[PDB]
Amino acid sequence: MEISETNIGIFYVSKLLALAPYSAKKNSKGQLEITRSWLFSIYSVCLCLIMVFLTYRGLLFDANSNIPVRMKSATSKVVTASDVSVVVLAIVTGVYCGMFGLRATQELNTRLDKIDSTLSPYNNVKKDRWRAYAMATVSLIVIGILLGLDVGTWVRMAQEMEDTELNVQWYIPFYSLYFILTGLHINFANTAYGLGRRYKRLNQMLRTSYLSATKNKSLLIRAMADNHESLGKCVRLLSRFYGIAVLFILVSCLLHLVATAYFLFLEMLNKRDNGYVWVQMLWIIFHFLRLLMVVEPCHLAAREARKTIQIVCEIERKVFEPILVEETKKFWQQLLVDDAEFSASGLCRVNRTILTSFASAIATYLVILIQFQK
Amino acid sequence: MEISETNIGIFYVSKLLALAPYSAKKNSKGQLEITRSWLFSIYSVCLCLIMVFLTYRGLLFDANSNIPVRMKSATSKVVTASDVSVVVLAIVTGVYCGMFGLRATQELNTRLDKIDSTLSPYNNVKKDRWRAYAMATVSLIVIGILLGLDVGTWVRMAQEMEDTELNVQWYIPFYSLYFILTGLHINFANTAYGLGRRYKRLNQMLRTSYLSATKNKSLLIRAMADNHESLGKCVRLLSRFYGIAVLFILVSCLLHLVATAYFLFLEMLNKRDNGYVWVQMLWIIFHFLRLLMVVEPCHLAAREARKTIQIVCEIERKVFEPILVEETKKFWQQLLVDDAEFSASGLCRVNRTILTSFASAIATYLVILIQFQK
Amino acid sequence: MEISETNIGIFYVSKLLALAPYSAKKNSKGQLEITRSWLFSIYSVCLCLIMVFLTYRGLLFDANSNIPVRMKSATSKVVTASDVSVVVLAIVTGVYCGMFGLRATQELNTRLDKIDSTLSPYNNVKKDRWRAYAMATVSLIVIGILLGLDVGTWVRMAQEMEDTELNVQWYIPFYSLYFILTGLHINFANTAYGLGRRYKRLNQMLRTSYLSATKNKSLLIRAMADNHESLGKCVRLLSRFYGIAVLFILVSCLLHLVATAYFLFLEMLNKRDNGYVWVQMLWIIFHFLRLLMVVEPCHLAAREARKTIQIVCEIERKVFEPILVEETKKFWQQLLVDDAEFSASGLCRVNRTILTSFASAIATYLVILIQFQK
Amino acid sequence: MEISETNIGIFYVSKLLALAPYSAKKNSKGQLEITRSWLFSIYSVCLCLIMVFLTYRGLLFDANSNIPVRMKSATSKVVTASDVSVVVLAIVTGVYCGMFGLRATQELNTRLDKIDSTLSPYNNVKKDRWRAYAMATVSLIVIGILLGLDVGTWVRMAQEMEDTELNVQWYIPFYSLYFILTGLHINFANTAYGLGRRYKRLNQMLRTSYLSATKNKSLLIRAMADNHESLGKCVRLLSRFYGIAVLFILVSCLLHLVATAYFLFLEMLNKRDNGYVWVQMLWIIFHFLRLLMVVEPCHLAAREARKTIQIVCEIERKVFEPILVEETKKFWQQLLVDDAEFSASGLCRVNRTILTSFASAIATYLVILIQFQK
Repeated sequence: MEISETNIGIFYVSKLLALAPYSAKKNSKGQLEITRSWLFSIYSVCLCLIMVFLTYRGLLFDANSNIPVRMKSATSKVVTASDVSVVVLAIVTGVYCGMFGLRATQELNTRLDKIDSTLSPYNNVKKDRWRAYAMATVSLIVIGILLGLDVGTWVRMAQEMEDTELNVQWYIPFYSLYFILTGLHINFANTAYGLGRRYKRLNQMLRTSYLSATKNKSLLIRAMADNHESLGKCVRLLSRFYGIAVLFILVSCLLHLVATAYFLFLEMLNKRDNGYVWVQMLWIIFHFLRLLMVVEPCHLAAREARKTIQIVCEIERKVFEPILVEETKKFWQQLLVDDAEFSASGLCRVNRTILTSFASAIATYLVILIQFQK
Repeated sequence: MEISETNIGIFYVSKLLALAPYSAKKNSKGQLEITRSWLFSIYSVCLCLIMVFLTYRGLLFDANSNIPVRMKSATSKVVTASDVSVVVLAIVTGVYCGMFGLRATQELNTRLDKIDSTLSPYNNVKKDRWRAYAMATVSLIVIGILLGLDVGTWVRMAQEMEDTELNVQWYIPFYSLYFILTGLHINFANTAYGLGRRYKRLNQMLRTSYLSATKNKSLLIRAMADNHESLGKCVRLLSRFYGIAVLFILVSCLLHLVATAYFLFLEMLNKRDNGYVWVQMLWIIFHFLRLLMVVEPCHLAAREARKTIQIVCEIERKVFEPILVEETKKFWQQLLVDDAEFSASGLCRVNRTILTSFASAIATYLVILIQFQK
Repeated sequence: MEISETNIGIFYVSKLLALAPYSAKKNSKGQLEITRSWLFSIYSVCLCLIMVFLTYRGLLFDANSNIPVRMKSATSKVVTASDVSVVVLAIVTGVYCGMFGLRATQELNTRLDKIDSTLSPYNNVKKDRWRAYAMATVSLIVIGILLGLDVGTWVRMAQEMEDTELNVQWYIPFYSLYFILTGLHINFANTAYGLGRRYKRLNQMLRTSYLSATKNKSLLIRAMADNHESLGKCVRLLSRFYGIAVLFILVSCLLHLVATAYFLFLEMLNKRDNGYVWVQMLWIIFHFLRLLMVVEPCHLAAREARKTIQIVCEIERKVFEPILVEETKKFWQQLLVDDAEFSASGLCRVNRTILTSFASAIATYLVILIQFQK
Repeated sequence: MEISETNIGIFYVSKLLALAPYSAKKNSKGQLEITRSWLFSIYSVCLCLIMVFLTYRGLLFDANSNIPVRMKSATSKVVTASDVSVVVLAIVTGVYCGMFGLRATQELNTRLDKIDSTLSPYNNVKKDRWRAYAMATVSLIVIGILLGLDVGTWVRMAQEMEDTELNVQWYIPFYSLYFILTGLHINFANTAYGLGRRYKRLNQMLRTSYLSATKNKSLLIRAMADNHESLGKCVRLLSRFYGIAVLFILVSCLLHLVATAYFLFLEMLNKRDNGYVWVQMLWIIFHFLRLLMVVEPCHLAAREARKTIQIVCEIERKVFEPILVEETKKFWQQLLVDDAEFSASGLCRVNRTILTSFASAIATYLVILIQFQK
């Protein structure tokens, strides 16, 4: 993942949420270096293990209690256990990916520094820092308000329907796991959006340099080809770093969307208190936004990477210089055999098409379920 | 979208249906220009908002009425609300796409003028105008008769089963929204069919120029390559202009097809009045024709664009001139890395394959639903 | 479709089954020519219309009879009507494709003659004639015995459970339509297998000419490239000729497989007479064999066409002659941008993958249906 | 399949499990040769036929017994018969593939020897032998303990719920068929992993030779291209050898996963003895491990084969030698048109994506089934 000064605070968040057991330090001549932090690695492992144990322990006491409010019937038990276990699995996979991703992180950061060295005019450090910090703050604030509203509505329903603080305490670890999941989403989205921005800047450089002395252009094209290859390598590195984590995040999004939609439709049919309906609608919106935060950056990066070949062809059709058109032909040959789609550890390609697939499931699972009640 | 004299009347229809908030005016030396029309933009926004509010208000009064004829039971309420809301969503998305699509429209029209300047022998202005006007008139006439028949059968059923004009008045806005949807279909089909026709004309020029003095052919091949690239850019521009609108139109087609088929099968099982059966069959035919009007032009354009590479290869195998065969090799290289499939904002590729997918859903959703009644 | 002497009898069968309204006649200097036969065209149209009317009339009298044996309950009526109508639709589509496919047939036959002129050593006229006639005879014999067994078991069940010859007479037209469908399958399989055989012969020529004086090889490679392009054009011509017919044939295969499997499982659960079980098993085998007869030739042709590029690359790596390696490079360039997959009028690609898709449906439709009985 | 000294013992296992009716013998000057073993071929055919007959006979006596413990109800009969028949089908297909795969085996082994002759520095004979023998021993030990545990829990349940040794004897042949299936998995995994290892070694050679006198490098690149083509041919040979067997193995994995998950959920709902729950969980883990053992090697080989083009491009961008860059261009041209994905006899491509598809089924089949109980 990306560790840059412009979004250094992001890294700190990832370090505080048991997802970045690393330490970043400038050396003498610039050059931030990322090394393993044994203290923070131990802290992250212990925190993840303790929190998973705590949430499962709370679930087990809720099931083995003389008055349950969320376990209750067998189907409710199964749904709640599946949801909690899916979140737990996503959290554990993210912590594991951050645990053994030191070498990939250093390689990606070195490649990103090398790439950003060339694209000096298009840096926009202030704008990128502002956007990244705004995204992180917005996501954290939204998840905080949503967790507060959920706990408030749950305590309200348990109070109207008397020994509820114990259940709330048992269920707090689930909410902290949701916080960690939000942090994981923030980290992955930041890295993928950085890759997409660098691809867009490369395309803009290629467009400006030729649509709007020959040796400067020759090594410019050479550096552009090198940067495109390095960006492809960075995409592959991010895939290796976060593939299984993103796969389990997508599984979590699908499961939560289906379960929340089914519960919302059932509650609307039963015509119960509207506050739970608003809470469920907010949860649906949050899950859809999570799915978008995962899918959109990968699709944007893949689309921006594939456009470079058209600009290269247009450049080729507007060159009367032989060594530089030879370099352009080499660039076109390199781009023809190239991929930049983020792969969830090979199981699927992460782009907007995933959304369609999810719909094709979310509808089907609903059609079997929604009308089975009646 | 396309704004040309040959189908200028089409644009007027799109302007009258709150879908084209633009003004087209010739300047001095030919050259139609498209500019933003503030009056018509405000009119379109106000009309869309007022009509959506009116149809939802009619639905809400129908639900909160002492005698409902379309809301009634909970499942009927859900089906009717989903259908109306889907049409509303498609209408709103189309109006939004036309609202903020000024720059794309001007770019597409300038590119189309540049392309059509080269293909002077193959213009067929009278034929294209006749076909476009016939398509628009046929679609409007069909939707008018269908809406009249639907309102007639609904008023007949409500009269035989007494205070019905109020419900008809409440439901008129739904029919006007259907009119706007038909206009949106007409506009998109016109643009996509124009792109397909231009691709076919380019292919015919390439076939005729070589299957049936060398510098004329050299710049002819250069202009053909430029026109093919510009047509690809126009396809991408149309995708950017109408992607989300086409996606929601496809969702509308699928939902309406499934709902109408289910209702028709249920009515046939109940063996009720046959007039409603004929009305439902007409609605099914109309929805299928809408789906075809969306899918067929995109598939035709994609197929016609992909054929150019075969003609280019055949030309390459029949050339003994070195600079022009070099140009032909450049054309082949450009065509090899090229796409022209219309994408519904990246979620799916719009071609005839979509039909198959729809069947794979329409059957499944029916199998779960049709036999669940018995 | 293919009209050659080696399988001329096949054409006669297609002429007798209202599928080939053409007349083939040698001219003076060899050169069979295919022309429109007005008498046979009128005969085919009248026979198809009369037979469709007869089968639907028999179905309608069976439904409106005081004792039905196949209509009976509403679900049985729906299943029988859907099956009969699907067969009718496939028959009508095949007759329509043969009705307006004169120009495609002549073009395909001329291209096939031109191709076969080059591949003189690999002709095997006796072997191809024997195989084609054996396939046609086997298919006709199998369908005859299956229809006889089905009518025998139906008359036996109606006799044990008395005025049955009337129902048998009403249902005979369905069996004649099955005969026409078998003829359509034979025709399509013959054409596709001929295309695949020609592709294989081209590949064998390419392998033998180089793995086992230079101008002979140069024009040999030129003729091989021309023949490959012509074979691709022939595949596209067959697609244009039989796309919608093959699509409806595949729909028929899927529907019949699902319905027969469901009926067989229901009968086995009810533990009724075993003779109907054997008849249903034979029908399942026949439907699977029909699906294979449609899918396998297209997949074989597509696989054999795609292999040529590997042989061309191997030839390129073993050539020290400059004009002929230039020709080989042109051949490789032509093969790189090329497709030969049979497309069912653009809706789907016909290959073995279709089988998988069918399973993914046949299982699902069964899971919803088989366990719904219990 | 692969017959090498490093894993010669593996072959012996495949010979003892009626899957490798061959005999491997060194000739005078090295060069192991594989010939048909008539004695072992007859033994394999007889053993497979006798074992299939024995397991079906045991099933039939269990069904026609005055006290059944696994047939019982109709749905239990159907599930057990389908599972046993699926295992039988996989076993028969594997034995048939090994029966008529002599020529493919010799061709693959000769090609593998030719390839391994070039990659002399990267041999790791001890490591490969250790890994292969460890994999075989681990798989056999796991299946042995699982079969023992299953028979123990079945005899325990039948004893607590008395004439059980007869049923255990009737069901032993099913367990021996499971042993044969495990052997088939071991053989296929060994061959595919060998292909993947050779691809990885080729990539490592290409990386080392250039990232870290010119004629040596020229014939080195030539030999690398030859080895890559031969590895592709070996992948195609393995596909031809084991396609239908792998397809039926995948069908077996899907069916067993779905059935075991459904039975486990039903048992957990019924809250019966936990020992059967642990046994079912172990069976689920084993089926998932089988599916991984089939899918992972093919995906790894396909991924390692596709990476060579990037290394070739990087080499091309770092060469100032004209004949060798010409050879590199030829290598790039060969790699551009090339595939190495294992195909299950054309029906599907075997990679990690299959897993996703399986989930998309396993969920759906469960959603229809799991909640239908309640």
